[PDB]
Amino acid sequence: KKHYFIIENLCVGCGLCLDKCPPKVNAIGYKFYGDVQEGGFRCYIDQAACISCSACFSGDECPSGALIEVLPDGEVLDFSYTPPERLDFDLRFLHRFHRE
Amino acid sequence: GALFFSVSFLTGYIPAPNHSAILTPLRSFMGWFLLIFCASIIIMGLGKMSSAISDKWFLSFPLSIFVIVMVMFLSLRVYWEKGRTTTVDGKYIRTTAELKEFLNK
Amino acid sequence: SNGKLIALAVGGAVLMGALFFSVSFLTGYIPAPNHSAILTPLRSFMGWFLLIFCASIIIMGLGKMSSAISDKWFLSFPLSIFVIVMVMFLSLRVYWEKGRTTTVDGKYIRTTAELKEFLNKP
Amino acid sequence: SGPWSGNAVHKAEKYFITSAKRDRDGKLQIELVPASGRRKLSPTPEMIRRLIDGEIEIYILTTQPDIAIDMNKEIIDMENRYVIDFDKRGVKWTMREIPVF
Amino acid sequence: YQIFDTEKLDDEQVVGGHLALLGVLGFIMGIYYISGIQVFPWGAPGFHDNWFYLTIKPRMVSLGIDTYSTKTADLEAAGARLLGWAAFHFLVGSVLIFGGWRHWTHNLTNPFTGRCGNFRDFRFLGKFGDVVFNGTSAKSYKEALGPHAVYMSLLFLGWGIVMWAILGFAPIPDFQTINSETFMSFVFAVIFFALGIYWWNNPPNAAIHLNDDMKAAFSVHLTAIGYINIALGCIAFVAFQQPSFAPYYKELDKLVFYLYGEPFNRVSFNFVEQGGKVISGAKEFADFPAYAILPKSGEAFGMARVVTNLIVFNHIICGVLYVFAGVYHGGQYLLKIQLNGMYNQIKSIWITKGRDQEVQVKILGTVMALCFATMLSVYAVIVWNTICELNIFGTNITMSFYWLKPLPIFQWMFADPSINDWVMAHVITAGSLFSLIALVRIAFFAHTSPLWDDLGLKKNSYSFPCLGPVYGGTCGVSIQDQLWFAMLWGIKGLSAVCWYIDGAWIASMMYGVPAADAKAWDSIAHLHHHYTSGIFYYFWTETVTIFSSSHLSTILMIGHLVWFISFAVWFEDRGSRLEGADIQTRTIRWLGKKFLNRDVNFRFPVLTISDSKLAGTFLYFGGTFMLVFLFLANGFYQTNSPLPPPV
Amino acid sequence: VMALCFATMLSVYAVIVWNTICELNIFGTNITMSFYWLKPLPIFQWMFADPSINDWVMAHVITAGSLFSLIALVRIAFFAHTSPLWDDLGLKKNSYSFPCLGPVYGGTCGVSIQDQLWFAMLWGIKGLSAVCWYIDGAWIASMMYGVPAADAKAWDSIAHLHHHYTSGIFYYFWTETVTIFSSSHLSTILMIGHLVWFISFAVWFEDRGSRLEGADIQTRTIRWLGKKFLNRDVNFRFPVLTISDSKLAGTFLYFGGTFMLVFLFLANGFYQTNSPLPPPV
Amino acid sequence: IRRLILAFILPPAAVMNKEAGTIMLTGILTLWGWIPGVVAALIMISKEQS
Ligand code: BCL
Ligand code: BCL
Ligand code: BCL
Ligand code: BCL
Ligand code: BCL
Ligand code: G2O
Ligand code: G2O
Ligand SMILES: CCCCCCCCCCCC(=O)OC[C@H]1O[C@H](OC(C)(C)CCC\C(C)=C/C=C/C(C)=C/C=C/C(C)=C/C=C/C=C(C)/C=C/C=C(C)/C=C/c2c(C)ccc(C)c2C)[C@H](O)[C@@H](O)[C@@H]1O
Ligand code: SF4
Ligand code: SF4
Ligand SMILES: [Ca+2]
Repeated sequence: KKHYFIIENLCVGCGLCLDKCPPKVNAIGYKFYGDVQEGGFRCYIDQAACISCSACFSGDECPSGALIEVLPDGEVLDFSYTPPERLDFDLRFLHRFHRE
Repeated sequence: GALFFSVSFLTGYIPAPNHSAILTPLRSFMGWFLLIFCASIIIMGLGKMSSAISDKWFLSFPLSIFVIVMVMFLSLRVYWEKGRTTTVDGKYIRTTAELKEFLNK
Repeated sequence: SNGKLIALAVGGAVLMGALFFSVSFLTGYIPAPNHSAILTPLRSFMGWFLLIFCASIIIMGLGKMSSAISDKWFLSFPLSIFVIVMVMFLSLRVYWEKGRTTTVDGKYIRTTAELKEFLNKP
Repeated sequence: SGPWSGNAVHKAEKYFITSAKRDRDGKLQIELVPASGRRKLSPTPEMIRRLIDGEIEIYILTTQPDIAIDMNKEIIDMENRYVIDFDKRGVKWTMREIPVF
Repeated sequence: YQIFDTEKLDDEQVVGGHLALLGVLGFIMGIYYISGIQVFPWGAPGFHDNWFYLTIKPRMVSLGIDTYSTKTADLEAAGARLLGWAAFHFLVGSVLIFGGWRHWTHNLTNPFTGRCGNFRDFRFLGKFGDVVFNGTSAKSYKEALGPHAVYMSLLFLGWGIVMWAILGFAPIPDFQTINSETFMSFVFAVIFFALGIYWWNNPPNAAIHLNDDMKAAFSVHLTAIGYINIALGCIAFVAFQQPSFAPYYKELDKLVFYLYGEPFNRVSFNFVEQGGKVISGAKEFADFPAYAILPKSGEAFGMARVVTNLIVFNHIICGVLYVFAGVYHGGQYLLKIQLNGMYNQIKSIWITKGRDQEVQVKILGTVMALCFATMLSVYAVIVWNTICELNIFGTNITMSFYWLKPLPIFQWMFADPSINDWVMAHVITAGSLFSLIALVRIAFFAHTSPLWDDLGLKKNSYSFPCLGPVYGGTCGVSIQDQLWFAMLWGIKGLSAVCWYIDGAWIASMMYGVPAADAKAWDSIAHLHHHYTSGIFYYFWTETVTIFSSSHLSTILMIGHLVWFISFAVWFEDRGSRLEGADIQTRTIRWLGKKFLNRDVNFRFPVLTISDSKLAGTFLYFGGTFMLVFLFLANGFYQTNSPLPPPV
Repeated sequence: VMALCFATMLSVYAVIVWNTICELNIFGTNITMSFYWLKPLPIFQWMFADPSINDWVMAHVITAGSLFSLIALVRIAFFAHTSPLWDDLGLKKNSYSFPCLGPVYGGTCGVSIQDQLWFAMLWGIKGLSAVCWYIDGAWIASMMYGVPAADAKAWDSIAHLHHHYTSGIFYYFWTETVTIFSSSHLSTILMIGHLVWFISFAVWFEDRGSRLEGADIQTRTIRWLGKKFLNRDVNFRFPVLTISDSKLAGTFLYFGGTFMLVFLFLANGFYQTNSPLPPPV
Repeated sequence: IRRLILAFILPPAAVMNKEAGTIMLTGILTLWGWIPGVVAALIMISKEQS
């Protein structure tokens, strides 16, 4: 179903998702490579322990986008809702407000 | 508790005049324990406040602040300090010229 | 090209000096009992810059000290401080405080008894 | 104005290669989906143009029904770095949940 | 600390909360008025002087409610007047709190008729709303601006009537008396009436607000009102020092103020409080009853400038805090609209024009470059002046920036133009720039920063203490953390304000020091006013009098404790505290069980880094400014007699 | 260690604050409510000259500070790799200098050996300053002994002190700076030490992320300005100290800046006269 | 001629053509070193447009 995962490539090991995991579940854990300041520490979801409660992902807490949700049909969601894509331009008026 | 008064029995100290050698350590430890109790009450009561403060009060809490500050000033006047220093004779000094006059006295 | 970096830095310092001089003329102030109004603003600007420059070069040199420090500095680091400290002490004797500060006569006030006898001149 | 459109962490909109099936035997079953998760697209030539231009960023998850290894063009001289075509590059997101407790 | 969030409350709830707070504040005003009663209406001696009433005594005597007259007669009358006005404030505050409860509970049913009016649709005051509004603001704050302007016009009009009749100050044009405040009260009515009508007929538009904007409008208006407070502080400083205000602020110096906590007539140890009490022992100063609060002349205390400084710094601190809070809450709104995606959909300059990250970077870089330049200039000037006055490196005061007065075109702002005023202006600009670095970071880098958009990270939670040691450390990167840093940076501009208004010589750290040429500034710079000692020696001189007061000494100790307690939470110690608190829990458990069979099942709580930063900044600010209160409440202690040359 | 430290610290600090309150006569408490009767016992009096509450507070403050720093030293000794909490939370300390783990479990700042050393130094600043103020002749039993307010200047009379101590804790700064300001070099040390000490806050405070995010802006501003009005020049990155290096530098600055000035306390003078003042009747 | 005089009274109004950052900088310049410094800013930028 939900089957929330973490992209180890992008995790920064902040742990903002770990605190949301229910205390007994504790599926999310810390994996250390070395030299914490160099980014060795990372986040992993033990899929066996996960109970698809959505607390980790629905929190909107992942800064890197590593925390993803694979929908039952299958689609990776990096966020609960990404902002719409826009074609932007600076509206500078001609005469009155912001000329040129 | 009653350790400090035994300390006072030891640690030979010349008691200050007109103060009992027993009650002076009693007063000292009394104030010590009063400070400890006041700190404990402050910490635990503010913990309970943070745990219990919610949208349900919305005015009884400001009204509690109002009543406590009102009684602060009320105790300032009634119990702590009485009258604007008046004078042993009774005259009040309210100008700098009168204060200078009494300085000349 | 770092020539433009130094050009901009020296131009900025020169412009600071010129601005200080110009505003010193603008700001109406009695110069001093003796000192002039042409040199005093420049003395203040010299202090200003020398301070900023000394702090900047100290920061930069200590950063490069931390960058270049190695085991090969075994004798380079300690002895250097030694010499600088030595120089400092010598600079105290020959430049800053030239003597022991005896009286004008040269009586070498060196005990509290004679200090008491001295401070109470008749 | 570009960091505030879409997810702010991906300068180029990211497209995970979610589903691919060998049964259709054409590999058109490769079904790219953006991180937003609202368009089950396909690897069309326009998507190829976007990928080469750098506008998009196609990615692959490790924990999934296998997309196509050596069946969708693969470079294995180094660690595998799957490519739709040699000029393309599908950077595989690595996902170590099973190897670690 | 988020229970009364804007989202949690609707417009009627906010109306009711503000109304109930106005009532509470009216009760506080009555309390202060009663605290100001030196002699009771019944004859007996009254309350001593409190800063809470010495702050408003000038204004009260301006309105005739209080009197600077010193006889028991007419001071009894002033006390009766203060009691009457305090009772009026009490009852009106009761009514305001009743209305606030009704609005907060939405039970806007008339107790007499029972008709339940609608916040959305309501005729104002009856027929007046029909004449003017023709029907209420169906919705929208924009349609509410005009009605609020009309309400403020009616407030101005009512104050004009009250001062004309109740307080007996007729409307007279001349601006040297309270009478003009009546005149202008009517003027600003018509203005804030007419404009209101205009804004009712032609509403204004800033579409960022009006939509889901209790926080957004609150932020903008809080920043605006913070600048209003800063302007009010400057105006108060200028005006209260003008001759027209001397009858109400300079005449404080002629009075003697018995303030709580001031020196009390001491008594020997062998003292018995019976009858005359003379036989047992001797009181410190005779002619005053034992333990009585001794008189303090306003001339020495400088109560004119003390009260002026207290009011001015109150408004300045409140305004700076309000600016910082407005930028913070606006940053919270910005982050919300960035997360939900409305940021790109806003079509107003206040959001669109800084949409580009390039312009945000350029803005913050310009602010940072100006801050570096101005801070370096002022600090070089100050340290060089210190090097000169202390004669360090062989220097002397002649090399200091005594020549660097503000230009003749800018000396109007300053009574005695010297290098002190130059350093004041430039230090204020530099502190403003410093705090603006953090404020601009909140404004722009609320959801993503150029480092973070390069580093592939986004700021979501608006309170997250960090993202960890990734990239060498991500401490204090939320907008809340930037607000805390902005407050800790504005501490310094606010200090500069305090030290300037209390008479300090902030151009050098060691003015008035008994060393080298520190006491020569008055001769070389040709100063008229003898500024209070310099930045480092100002502590000493002001503590000469802080230490002489038991109450001010208590404040000193308490604020210092509060300040240094802040490091336990601000320092990078949270993990150490958590580990130690686990050890504390285990210690309590086993020690208690061995000492007492009862089990504990309780844990010592450790603040999160977010709460740690919150409490740490609160404590830092609290200690710092509870002590600035000592600086401003010791006395002005700046005399108009320059010190001769040291030699 | 924690319990002994809590007991000693709470008792001695309560003694100090109570003596301060009685000094100031705050809450109406005259000086006789103070612990003028707390003196070193006739068994341990020989360790001190003029035994009084100052000596008792000295001994207990030193014990409390030693046990305080010993909390961190013992944490270094034992909880170098695994702590009971870090074991329960299933985490390992793989380095002596690792700053933290992250915003996990509410924060994990300063859990390493190096950070515990820094906290040990910061805590032992108190014991060392107590030593300095005892040796230069201060009244550490109260905050404002010798203050010209209330009954404080009656201490010598109430405690029968044979020597006049320079001042209480808070008043010690003032009375011992009367002579620092009279000296130019000591004033330079004062200013420089305070500069160093408060600059320690830039790194010790939880602000590394802010400084990093701002150094990015500094780099970009340098490039843009060096390209715009300076012509055709762009390079250089503004470095920012890591949290480990930030903590190290902050501890160095803190310790030096506080002990750049303790030297001033000890180098301005003993100033502990042996003529006790009369009562302030 | 309107732009330069409006600039000498209202420099940021003159640089209104320029980017919002430049307009804010010119406003700050009015605030600090009013006229001389900010008049310098406006003349530099306007002459640069020329
Ligand atoms: C400190 C620096 C900033 C500041 C920083 C923050 C931060 C940080 C936060 C808020 C939050 C809020 N702020 Mg703010 N804000 C400032 C100024 C203001 C002002 C103003 C005076 O004009 C207002 C109206 C607000 C309004 C608000 C709300 C929109 C919101 C929720 C508050 C509430 O429910 O808290 C409930 C608690 C309160 C009532 C305040 C605490 C005071 C107590 C209850 C007062 C009475 C007791 C006693 C007298 C004093 C306290 C100490 C005693 C020992 C008990 N801020 C100051 C100047 N603000 C929070 C929010 O959720 O943001 C979305 C939040 O996280
Ligand atoms: C002077 C004009 C100021 C202003 C001054 C204040 C002050 C001051 C306060 C508020 C408060 C509130 N303000 Mg406001 N407010 C302004 C404009 C706005 C606007 C708007 C423009 O539409 C909005 C939406 C708000 C929003 C709000 C709410 C968050 C809150 C009222 C709800 C209520 O009382 O909860 C029900 C809550 C209660 C009645 C409990 C109150 C408890 C105590 C008595 C007060 C708590 C806060 C603190 C002690 C006050 C500190 C002031 C400092 C001394 C600087 N403000 C401007 C910027 N506003 C209050 C609030 O709750 O702050 C957190 C508050 O105290
Ligand atoms: C101090 C009193 C409080 C207060 C307390 C009450 C009480 C109590 C009641 C209401 C009722 C109502 N309030 Mg109210 N309310 C206040 C301010 C407001 C404001 C505002 C202008 O910001 C709004 C939007 C409202 C909204 C509303 C309406 C929905 C409703 C009246 C319907 C209507 O046709 O009435 C026409 C008149 C109104 C719109 C009232 C406007 C507010 C005036 C100032 C109330 C004054 C009451 C006071 C005792 C008399 C003094 C009059 C002197 C001339 C000063 N109130 C004032 C400041 N409100 C009333 C009700 O339900 O009416 C059917 C009601 O009984
Ligand atoms: C000027 C009158 C008001 C004001 C009214 C508003 C309004 C209205 C809005 C904001 C909003 C915001 N305000 Mg404001 N605000 C003021 C003071 C400030 C100060 C400050 C310390 O001076 C700061 C840091 C902020 C910060 C902020 C942000 C939280 C937010 C914009 C984010 C963004 O993306 O901007 C993008 C960046 C910019 C648009 C940069 C350019 C600035 C604009 C074009 C106007 C000012 C410059 C002007 C032309 C200068 C030259 C002439 C001089 C006037 C002499 N305000 C004063 C008190 N503010 C918005 C928000 O969302 O509120 C919650 C909002 O709706
Ligand atoms: C209730 C009484 C007071 C007190 C009264 C005194 C007095 C008075 C003196 C000391 C002395 C000492 N106390 Mg003690 N002491 C208190 C609390 C403590 C605590 C603590 C658990 O917090 C500790 C660790 C200490 C430790 C110490 C040393 C600092 C000092 C050196 C000799 C020694 O210990 O001799 C005794 C040593 C032991 C019995 C074993 C080790 C220490 C034990 C754990 C605690 C000793 C205090 C004990 C309660 C004293 C009993 C004597 C009373 C006068 C009846 N005290 C309490 C608050 N203590 C002496 C000192 O040097 O004075 C300058 C001294 O004369
Ligand atoms: C008055 C000031 C201080 C204390 C009081 C104190 C007390 C204390 N601290 Mg602290 N601290 C600083 C100030 C004070 N820290 C500073 C300025 C820094 C910046 C570096 C700092 C830093 C760290 C780190 C990094 C760690 C700790 C801990 C830790 C404790 C847990 C157990 C213990 O140590 O008990 C030993 C400590 C005692 C029980 C102290 C005895 C009470 C006192 C006599 C009186 C209390 C007065 C009161 C605070 C005033 C108002 C109260 C009321 C009226 C509202 C613990 C009770 C840590 C632990 O949990 O591990 C042991 C940990 O890891 N810290
Ligand atoms: C004298 C003491 C201080 C500075 C000097 C300074 C300088 C500075 N700081 Mg600081 N700081 C504190 C003290 C000082 N912080 C404290 C006590 C706290 C505890 C809360 C604190 C905290 C934060 C946070 C949280 C952040 C920052 C930043 C940030 C800057 C980058 C941007 C800027 O301000 O440029 C504007 C340029 C200036 C500020 C530099 C002009 C120098 C002047 C002439 C004083 C010279 C000082 C000394 C004489 C140098 C020795 C030379 C020789 C003897 C070896 C930046 C230059 C941050 C940024 O990068 O954000 C954009 C950020 O996020 N901080
Ligand atoms: C505390 C002293 C400052 C030191 C602060 C350090 C600066 C950052 C240093 C990096 C910090 C760091 O982290 O790393 C250190 C790293 O160092 C090294 O790398 C280098 C890049 C080579 C260092 C050299 C940098 C530079 C050349 C030196 C510094 C830059 C300089 C030149 C600073 C000074 C600039 C100036 C003087 C600023 C001020 C200039 C602007 C002013 C005054 C405005 C005037 C206003 C005008 C227009 C008119 C005014 C007016 C008005 C308004 C109205 C009316 C009237 C009448 C008037 C006159 C190693 O390689 C690495 O190993 C090591 O790590
Ligand atoms: S969905 Fe729930 S149980 Fe599963 S990893 Fe996320 S928070 Fe833990
Ligand atoms: S030191 Fe503390 S605040 Fe900084 S990144 Fe580590 S856990 Fe977060
Ligand atoms: Ca000494």
